[PDB]
Amino acid sequence: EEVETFAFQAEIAQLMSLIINTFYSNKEIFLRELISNSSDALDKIRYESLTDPSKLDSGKELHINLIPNKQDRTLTIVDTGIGMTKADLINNLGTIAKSGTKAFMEALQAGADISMIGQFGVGFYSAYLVAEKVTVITKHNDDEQYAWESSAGGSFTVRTDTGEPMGRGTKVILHLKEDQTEYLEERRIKEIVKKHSQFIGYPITLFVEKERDKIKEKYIDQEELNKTKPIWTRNPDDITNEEYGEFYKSLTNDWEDHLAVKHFSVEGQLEFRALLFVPRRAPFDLFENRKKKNNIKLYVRRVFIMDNCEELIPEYLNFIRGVVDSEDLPLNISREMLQQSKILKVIRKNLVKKCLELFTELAEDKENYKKFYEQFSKNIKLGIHEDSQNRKKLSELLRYYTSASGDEMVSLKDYCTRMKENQKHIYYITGETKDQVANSAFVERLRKHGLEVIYMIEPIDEYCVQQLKEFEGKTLVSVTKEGLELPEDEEEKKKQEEKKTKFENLCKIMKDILEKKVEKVVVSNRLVTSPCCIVTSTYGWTANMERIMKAQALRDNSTMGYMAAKKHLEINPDHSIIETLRQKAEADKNDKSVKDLVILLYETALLSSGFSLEDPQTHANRIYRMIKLGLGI
Amino acid sequence: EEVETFAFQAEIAQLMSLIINTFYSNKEIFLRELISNSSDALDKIRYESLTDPSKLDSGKELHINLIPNKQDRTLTIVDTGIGMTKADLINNLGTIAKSGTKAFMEALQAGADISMIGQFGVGFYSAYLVAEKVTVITKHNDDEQYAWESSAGGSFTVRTDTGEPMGRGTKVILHLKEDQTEYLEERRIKEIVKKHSQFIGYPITLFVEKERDIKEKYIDQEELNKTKPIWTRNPDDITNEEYGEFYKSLTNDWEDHLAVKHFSVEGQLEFRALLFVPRRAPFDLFENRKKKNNIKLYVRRVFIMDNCEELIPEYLNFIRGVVDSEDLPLNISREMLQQSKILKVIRKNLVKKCLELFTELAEDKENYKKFYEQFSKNIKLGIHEDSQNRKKLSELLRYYTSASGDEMVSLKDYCTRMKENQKHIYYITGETKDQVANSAFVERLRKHGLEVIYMIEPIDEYCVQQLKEFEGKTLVSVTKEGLELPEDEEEKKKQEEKKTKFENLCKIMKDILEKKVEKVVVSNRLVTSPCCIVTSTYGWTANMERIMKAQALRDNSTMGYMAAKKHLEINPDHSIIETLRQKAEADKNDKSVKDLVILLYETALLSSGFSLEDPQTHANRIYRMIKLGLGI
Amino acid sequence: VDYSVWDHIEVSDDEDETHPNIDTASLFRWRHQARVERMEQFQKEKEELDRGCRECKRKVAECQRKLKELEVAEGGKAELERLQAEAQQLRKEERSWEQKLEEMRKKEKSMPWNVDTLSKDGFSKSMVNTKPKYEKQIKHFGMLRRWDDSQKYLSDNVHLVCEETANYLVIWCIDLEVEEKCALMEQVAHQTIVMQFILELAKSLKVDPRACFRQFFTKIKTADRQYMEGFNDELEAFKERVRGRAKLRIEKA
Amino acid sequence: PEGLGHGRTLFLVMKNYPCTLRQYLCVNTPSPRLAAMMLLQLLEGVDHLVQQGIAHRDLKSDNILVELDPDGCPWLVIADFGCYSKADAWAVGAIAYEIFGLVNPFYGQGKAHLESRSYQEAQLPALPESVPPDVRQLVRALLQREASKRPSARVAANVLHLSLWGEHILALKNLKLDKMVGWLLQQSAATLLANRLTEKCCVETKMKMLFLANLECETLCQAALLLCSWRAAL
Ligand SMILES: Nc1ncnc2c1ncn2[C@@H]1O[C@H](COP(=O)(O)OP(=O)(O)O)[C@@H](O)[C@H]1O
Ligand SMILES: Nc1ncnc2c1ncn2[C@@H]1O[C@H](COP(=O)(O)OP(=O)(O)O)[C@@H](O)[C@H]1O
Repeated sequence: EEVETFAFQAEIAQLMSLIINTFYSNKEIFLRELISNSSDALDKIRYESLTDPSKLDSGKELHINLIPNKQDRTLTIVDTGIGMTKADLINNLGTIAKSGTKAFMEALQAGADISMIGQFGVGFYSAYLVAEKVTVITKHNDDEQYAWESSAGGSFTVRTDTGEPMGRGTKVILHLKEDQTEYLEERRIKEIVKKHSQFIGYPITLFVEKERDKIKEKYIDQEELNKTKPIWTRNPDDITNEEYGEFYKSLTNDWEDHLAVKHFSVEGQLEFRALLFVPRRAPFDLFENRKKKNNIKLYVRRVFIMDNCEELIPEYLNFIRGVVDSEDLPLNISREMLQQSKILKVIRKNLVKKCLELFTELAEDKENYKKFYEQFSKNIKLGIHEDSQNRKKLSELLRYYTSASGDEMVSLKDYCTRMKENQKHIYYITGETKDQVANSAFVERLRKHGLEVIYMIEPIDEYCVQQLKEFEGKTLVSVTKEGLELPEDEEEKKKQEEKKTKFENLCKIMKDILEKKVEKVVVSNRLVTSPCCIVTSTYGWTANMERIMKAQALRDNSTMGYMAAKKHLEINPDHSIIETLRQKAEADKNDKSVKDLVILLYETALLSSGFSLEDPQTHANRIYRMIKLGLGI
Repeated sequence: EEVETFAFQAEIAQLMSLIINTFYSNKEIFLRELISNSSDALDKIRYESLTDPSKLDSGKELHINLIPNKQDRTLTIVDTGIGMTKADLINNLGTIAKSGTKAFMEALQAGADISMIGQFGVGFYSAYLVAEKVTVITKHNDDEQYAWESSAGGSFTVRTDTGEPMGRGTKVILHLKEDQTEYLEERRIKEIVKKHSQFIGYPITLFVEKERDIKEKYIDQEELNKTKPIWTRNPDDITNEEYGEFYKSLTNDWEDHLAVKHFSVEGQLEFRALLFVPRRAPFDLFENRKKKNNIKLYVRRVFIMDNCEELIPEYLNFIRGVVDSEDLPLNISREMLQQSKILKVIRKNLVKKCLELFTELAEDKENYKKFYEQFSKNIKLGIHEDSQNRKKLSELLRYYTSASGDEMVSLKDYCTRMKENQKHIYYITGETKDQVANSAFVERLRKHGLEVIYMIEPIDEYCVQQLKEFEGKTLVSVTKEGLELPEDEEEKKKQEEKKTKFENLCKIMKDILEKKVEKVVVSNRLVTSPCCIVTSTYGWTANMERIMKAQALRDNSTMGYMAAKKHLEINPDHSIIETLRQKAEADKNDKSVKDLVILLYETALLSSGFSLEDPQTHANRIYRMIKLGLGI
Repeated sequence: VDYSVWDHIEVSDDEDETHPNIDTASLFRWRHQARVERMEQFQKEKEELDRGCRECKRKVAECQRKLKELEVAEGGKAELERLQAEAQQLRKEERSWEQKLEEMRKKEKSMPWNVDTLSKDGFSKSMVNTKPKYEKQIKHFGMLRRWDDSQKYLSDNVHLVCEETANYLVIWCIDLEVEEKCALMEQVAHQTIVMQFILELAKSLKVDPRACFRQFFTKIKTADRQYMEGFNDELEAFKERVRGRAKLRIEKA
Repeated sequence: PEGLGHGRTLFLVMKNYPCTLRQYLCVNTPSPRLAAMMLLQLLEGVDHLVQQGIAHRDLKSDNILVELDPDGCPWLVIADFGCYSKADAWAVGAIAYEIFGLVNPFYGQGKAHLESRSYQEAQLPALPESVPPDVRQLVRALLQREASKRPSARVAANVLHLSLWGEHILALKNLKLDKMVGWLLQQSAATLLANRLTEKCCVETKMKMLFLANLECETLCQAALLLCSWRAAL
């Protein structure tokens, strides 16, 4: 039959109400849009000047000035960009969804240097967020001063103005609602410009009026807010360290410069440059669940888009403070979030790769690396705990005390070099403090035999080592476990067998008396000067590990209660004590003394091994029994 | 002079693109909009049915169906709501930003019951996110079956359809862009309708085609929206039976809720709410950084936004509920509130009402026991964080005490049993009940008959350090310097006499055992053990310091620096220290005494909840004495 | 405005995909492996086809060339018929290569952007730093006496960190105390003895006081009730020394 | 002198990964119920892999890491630390013979590099009687030759969900349980039973929470009819 075609049309009145109310979450952005638009105008006139300096004859400088006026509740932004012709004023400002900027760019010859901000053609109307009656006075070359005025109604009026000639440029005069008068004070303004639009190419000069009239001071005072040029746009090999430093201090108010600086760029569908700084000292509130998670701030064409999105960089790399800037990204209409988030994921991958490189590069300056590591070591171990891929490349950045190295940490590789041709493993002991593990019972055999060991003395460690299973094909073994097989001679082996033959009974009856605590007891192999020690079962939790967990505040209480750790007690066969003990035992069984002695030394060994006794009172009372005897009470 | 007035006009082409591309963040929402619009249509004709039965004569079903046809890549949503006449088709669907729904609502009398989902007017165009061509075939009473059809270009075509009459109603057919065929499968769909719009009033009946060729499920109806919104119903008309069903439906759970709050506010902010407390704590609570709240915000029965931190302070994760309002300043995408301070007012009202559910639950001793032993950590955490509700939070606490065995009691039961002179509450922090129970410090008190409190949880210190007062009676830990308990003057002069006798002993012990302790002094809280160590009043306590050092991510400097200053006390009537003063005043600088002091100091440091820096020296001393006694 | 290109991007390391039973790490290294395999597989398919089509159009050519050779020859166009049939179905098989060559393009269309395809590194450069006074606004922060005002007021500048500002507070407290108004001298000396308080307390942190400025001033939201604790007494106690210094100073004008 | 330090840092959970199943199996043997539970864990993991499309052709007891909960039940994790579809199913069938202490047949019997590689018929060693009959039927049906009769992962996991967590009643048997979405809440009620029936291992609750959710009636009903048909001995 008949198909009738009609074109889409719009209800302007409701449409504008929509734009004003529903688009922009925060109300303060309006300052960003006017600024951005004014910057676009400046770029247009500057480009035009290059081909024809005739255009810039009207006015030389290109600045953006904000002139708050408290008395009449009018905040005026004045720019000296290309202005709008009468036709332009009606067409550009007048029609929703039309952007002159887009047109200028398309008309321009391809490959032109200028990159202008806005393209959507709807941002300007946001000024009505805080104003009822907007008045734009523009004067452009080849046309007279004209003055568009609108009150957010369906109508806008264009009248030739006869006021003071403003020269080339646009003056936009706002009239603030009774509410939102907050914007008038210079504090809020200065803050906002610092937040968004700090790095636009041109000098923003505020004009606040302060009256002293007492030597009168600050009648009007230009506080050029946008001060620091964007560095990352400049090319490297032109930026000395000092310059980079100034940016750091500005980016994050700090009294002292950065520690290291990465700077790079990627070209492609995703085009983005970046700056990355590592601070000299850690911040006080890192890992304090503070609202700020990442410090890097995303930028597009130089306007602050969004920050503190977790996806940008993983948590372990939270310290890195940086600025990411791209030239084109799928942007939400409000210009406050990316449309799709997977772009952020590609960004994250590229970032962490580059950052990890910055680090392994820093490994050269032994001094600087010492500073950086003793500062942010926790983060690296945390990454080891979390980042699955970079785990390997993360490992090398570690540094530890070891038996051999004295008062000087070393990497894991230096230990791999000093292996004794038979080590087949790396020996590490987890504890609380260096000296304590240093004099521990377990290590004595090794230090005698010369095998090297590693002192992991940090609570965070266990979280790392439990996943750091291997390294360079040489595995890790903790000394406090059931087996501990170190390279030996066969004669030593048969001798140990002989020890077992001699002491097999003693272990038996000790198991009998000291029941319900230890699974079993066996002649040791890692002891040389202490009678006995306790190692945990191979699969079960190590003592230290348990201690850490029972302490964590938000632990699941029920699980901790259910938890028990198997204990195995080893005895050092050549010790005089256990020797006399086997004597007294084989002499007579079930003697009172051997019972009490056994409990006593088991308790003291449980104490020395790091495990904590369930009730110290019994042990203390046993000690008191003994003291009293010596004192001959 | 002359002022030329023009009127705003719009580049329809660019505007259309802006709407489809930039406005909506998640592609899957399109299913929400089409459904919502159809619900509105349904509400209109229901309303119209009220006045006149004739209107509903065409059909009475009022249902929504979604027939995905993979064969032809067309997902079609069919409804039975009042359709659109031609004029309406051109005006409503055609013109951007025109909301027929808004017009209908305005036209209705002020007291009209109907509440209709949308007013913005840009929603239908969202379908284009997943569809090259949207064909709408609608028939409404008073007009013939028409067929709108557009391809998101600058034009649309309207034509009388001569196909199967669909009675009254509307049927919107989509043609999916190849790259988005994922929406066609039953799985993604079912998932979507549940997440967004599972509480719309009318029945949503999916029509998936299956061949069991035996043959069956050729076209099976799976009514997705099943659970009815409860909170809209009147409170007090709902028994505790259905409350449970809704809960299990809301949160997949095999058992029912534990307690349920249900209330509504009608002020500038009109919102109702449901709040449930689960019987058993989620196994992952406090372990997942991503999920912070479990309450889901709703507006006019559609899911707006969840898991926003602002809704409830974080120590309320266990609370599971639903908030629904009738009007909120909403972002155009309908996925976040425009003003966020509204969420703040919501938060205040919430926490107030919840803390009520809890202090109300305090009555059922049994139920309170269950709930508390389950979620106690959260309450202490709140004490640590919430500044205002701190006071009202306190009463919800329950503790073991010296006088109560295997039966936690509130702080109040202890305030009642306070002997006349208490002036404080006595509490001891430790690691396990029995251990603190037999501790050295408490012995004096238990002799004097006072009651003490066993705080045996790591989380405690975080709480007690801020829980300074309670009901005007303060708290004091027994392991501090100046434990001053009510006494008689004769006891005081006797203690003074003790000090006169032992003043020198403390001196020379301080000398030999130098730089490990800051001061040694005759005790007052010991009656059966020779000596014990209390920390300085301002410094850290023993286990507090322990817990802090044991924390996974802690600033090393600060942890070491803010530390306990140790003070050793000695029990003057003990036989040991008595003979010790004898041996001392007899001869100074004897080898035996020197070692004795350091041995008993070590053992006391061990029994004080502190951990010696190196156990090896102590163990070696023990071995020495063992060899001596065994004559080796 | 169009965002269609950014619609399909695929990343191996995604948090969402993890399942409690599957180990994250091996899952990621499996996904990455599958992506690498698939992309190289499609590329190998593309290159193998790129050969096949080329050598089949080459066959089209050779058939043409040798048929033209026989076209010139006498009486041999029966061979023309037979090989023209071979060549016609060869041409259709070549158009089949074309058909899947266009499918290759469709696969490229569907080829989800991954970290490598999306972006190619351009440049990179790393550097390692190897490196080893406004008195009237001191008077202003001083006049305030609410160390929030003075806190952010001196956080206006990096110079506050420098020993010189602290040294100047000494100067200004000294000479103010003999400006014939004792009140303002301690209304700033609260800042001075707070300077020394946080000096030795950040030394109880052994951190430069400069750091601990914001750490101390807004330590907790209550901030010790604007730090009501111990500020007056200690300041009139330091005002003792400030008075001595001031009085000797006024003797020297 | 009275400075503050009561911040609350992030909480990190620690997981011991001490051994690979082959090991944990030689050192300890599990009760039948817990064995069925871990078999369920494996089925769920394998399914999930099938969904992402990455298929590890080779699954061996050495691959599967065991996370020993502290003094707690083992939690199984699949991994590839040791270097089509339904192959994984056949593999997991063989892992099972082991969990119950019967050493793997095909690791020595033959035809393990491909499940399509035909093992000798019925030489499968009969399972001990300690296993419930339905699980036994399941592993036999799973290790069957053809992938056609071989039930997919999800089917098997649903079978286990029914038997173990769900009720064990006659309605449950003989296909009296008419599939229903409402029956999904009936399945929860069926799962209400067994919550505390054998609470000696905490994992029961955990799995109940993490898997009971995504339960789909169609696969459930297929599993139900298969579960009946065996028990039915029809
Ligand atoms: N200060 C100004 N000077 C010159 N032209 C301007 C100015 N502000 C806006 N315009 C013009 O008016 C148009 C309105 O666009 P707008 O709504 O701001 O969206 P966009 O942010 O994409 O420019 C702009 O494209 C620009 O061409
Ligand atoms: N399925 C439908 N049946 C009847 N009328 C409809 C249907 N869908 C949309 N409409 C009408 O077309 C108009 C298009 O509105 P829409 O773009 O959905 O915005 P809103 O979500 O505010 O209604 C609606 O106001 C409604 O009156």
